[PDB]
Parts: sequence; C-alpha cells; structure tokens
Amino acid sequence: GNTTSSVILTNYMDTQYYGEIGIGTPPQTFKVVFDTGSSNVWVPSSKCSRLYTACVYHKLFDASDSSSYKHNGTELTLRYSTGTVSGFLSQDIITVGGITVTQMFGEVTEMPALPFMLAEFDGVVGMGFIEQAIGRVTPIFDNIISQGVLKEDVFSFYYNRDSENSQSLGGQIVLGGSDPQHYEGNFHYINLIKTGVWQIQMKGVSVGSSTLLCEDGCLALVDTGASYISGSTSSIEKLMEALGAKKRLFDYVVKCNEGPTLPDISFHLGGKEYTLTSADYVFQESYSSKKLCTLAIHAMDIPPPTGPTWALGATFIRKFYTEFDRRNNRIGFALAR
Ligand SMILES: O=C(c1c(Cc2ccccc2)n(-c2ccccc2)c2ccccc12)N1CCNCC1
Ligand SMILES: *[C@@H]1O[C@H](CO)[C@@H](O)[C@H](O)[C@H]1NC(C)=O
Repeated sequence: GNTTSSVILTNYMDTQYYGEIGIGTPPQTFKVVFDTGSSNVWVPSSKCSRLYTACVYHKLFDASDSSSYKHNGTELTLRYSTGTVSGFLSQDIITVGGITVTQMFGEVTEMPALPFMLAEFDGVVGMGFIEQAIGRVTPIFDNIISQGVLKEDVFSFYYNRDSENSQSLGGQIVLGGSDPQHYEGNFHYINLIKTGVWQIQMKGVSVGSSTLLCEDGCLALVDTGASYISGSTSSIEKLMEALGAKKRLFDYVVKCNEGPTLPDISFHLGGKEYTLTSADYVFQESYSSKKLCTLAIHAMDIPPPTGPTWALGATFIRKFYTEFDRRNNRIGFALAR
C-alpha cells in the first residue's frame, strides 16, 4: 500500500524498550516489548492466579470486557532464555500505531516473579517468523502485511541512548519503512543464513586489534527483545578475561575508573566491521576506583536449533539503526543518530 506506521517507545534505564498496543473493544492498553527474537504475542490474563505476584503488578487482559473477543482456549507454553510463561490462546482486535489487526495471542495465566517482577512492560509482540511461532500462530507482522497497507515489507528499530532526559524519544519502530532522521550514511545489508529466524553469519569478534573470538565464523541473532549483547558462556569468559572483567551472579563488572581504559569490541558482519567503544558497552555510572561498573554484555547459552549463537541486543541497536527486511530476507545497519 501507501502507508508507514510508527510506534513511539519508552526507554527504561537503557535496558527495556517498550511501546503501547490496544487489545479488544473497547481497547485495553498494554506496555509491550517488540521482539525479533520471538514470534508470539502475549499479555497477562485476568485468569492469572493472584498468587503470581507478577500478575498483581501488571495490566491484565479481561476477555469479559471485550465485545470483539473470540474464544480459542488452546494451551501454550512460551520458553525464553530468561524464563517461561504459560497460558491459552485467544483472538481479538489489536491496535498498533494506528493499524488495526485481528490477531491470535496468548493470555498468560502463569507468570513467574523472576524475571517478570523486573519487567516494566506487561507483555510481548513477537516480530519473528511463523517458523518459530509456538502453536504455529500467524505472527502480527504477517497479518499486517496481508492487509496490503504498508509501503514496504520491512520494519525498522531506533533505540535511543538517552533514558534519563525528558523530551528525548526513548525509541521508535517504523512499520513499513525507515526514518532517515534517526540514521546517517547508507544501509549495509547482511542476508539471513535462512528464513524463519533473524539470524546472520558473523565472521569474527575482535577485542582491540586482534581477532580473539569467532575465528572461522559463528552465528549472530539480531534481537530487539534482548537488553545486552550476549555470547555463549565459553565465548564470554574468554572475552571477559581479555577485558579484565570480574564475574558476579548474573553480570560482569569492571572497576569504574578502568571503564574508559577498555578496548574497542568489533563485530565482523557482511564484510563490514561494527565497532563499539567502552562508552558504548560500559554502564559508566561513576569514575570511582571504589565502585564497580556493569558491562552491557553477558553470557547466554541459547539451545539448538537457534543456538549456540551470539545475540545482538539493545547495546548494539543503540549504535546501529536496524532495518528488518522481510521481502529480501536480510538485515540492514546504518549509524544511528
Ligand atoms: O528472555 C529474553 C529476555 C527478557 C524477557 C523477555 C522475554 C521475551 C521477550 C522480551 C523479553 N529480558 C528481560 C528484560 C527485562 C526484565 C526481565 C527480563 C532480557 C534481558 C536481557 C536478555 C534477554 C532477556 N529474551 C529471549 C527472547 N528474545 C528476547 C530476549
Ligand atoms: C484455535 O485456533 C486454531 C487456529 O490456529 C485452530 O486450529 C483451533 O481449532 C482453535 N481452537 C478452538 C477450540 O477454537
């Protein structure tokens, strides 16, 4: 068609980027992450037991208040690297950036405190392919494309560096195109290894001058739902050894004074080198030799068939404006602004 639709995103602490969607008639509004690492839409349900503290602290969908709701009831379990949710399938009208679509989604009735008591968002909108959809439910972007309204069969992500500042724009998703106000130079495209997953070949990971990791190639999942850049436990422990970082419970840390002294990290993608300086990957909350500063990179062991794989999350997207091209099964990067 002839239209472009944008979704304004809120940036919470450079870790969570989410926007609003409306579900039902009248619309029930939810804060959702737009996740290229998954293919299902879900929100917490009014049928969720209140013994789940996450269901007490999040917005719940009430099918009994929606006149456009259509029952299904098929049970589903959605397993992620950080945790699992369980519930059942429902159908209703979903509003995303002015676009209205009839969508099958999950009503979550089992929502663990860890990690969901840490989510500022309520649910998730899966931006991945039908191949990875649980219960083979048609993903939302596929349903939007069927309407024949969007200018291009593409969607783009802008994640802002600034979270603290008001009047800044936390981020932005453009359905059906890109926003040239948020990137500079030209897009550099990398073809997907295969359709069904937003995953590309990575030809090397350099720490400083030498290529210390991913010699002989490896995989890179471009994941909008991930806060950090992640690699396997084996890759990260080698990376962190090179940086001189100390392993804590879930993350890696450096003495704050040493943060600025850290080397550049380069990701070799489609013949181009994508470089992050220490300012890009260190949470520089102070300069004290008496304080510990977290790194926006951690270990995450993603199981087969998708993994073992690196994941390029918000840490990477903040520097590089990303276009997800469904028409040509490729990913484009440009310097964000
Ligand atoms: O499990 C996670 C991730 C989730 C929770 C989630 C689940 C589904 C969609 C979006 C966010 N979060 C997460 C973010 C904030 C609070 C609690 C969890 C991560 C933070 C860093 C790395 C990974 C994940 N992912 C796997 C699936 N793709 C996105 C990343
Ligand atoms: C739920 O919807 C799916 C469509 O994917 C269909 O296969 C199934 O029969 C539906 N179940 C009910 C109980 O309506």
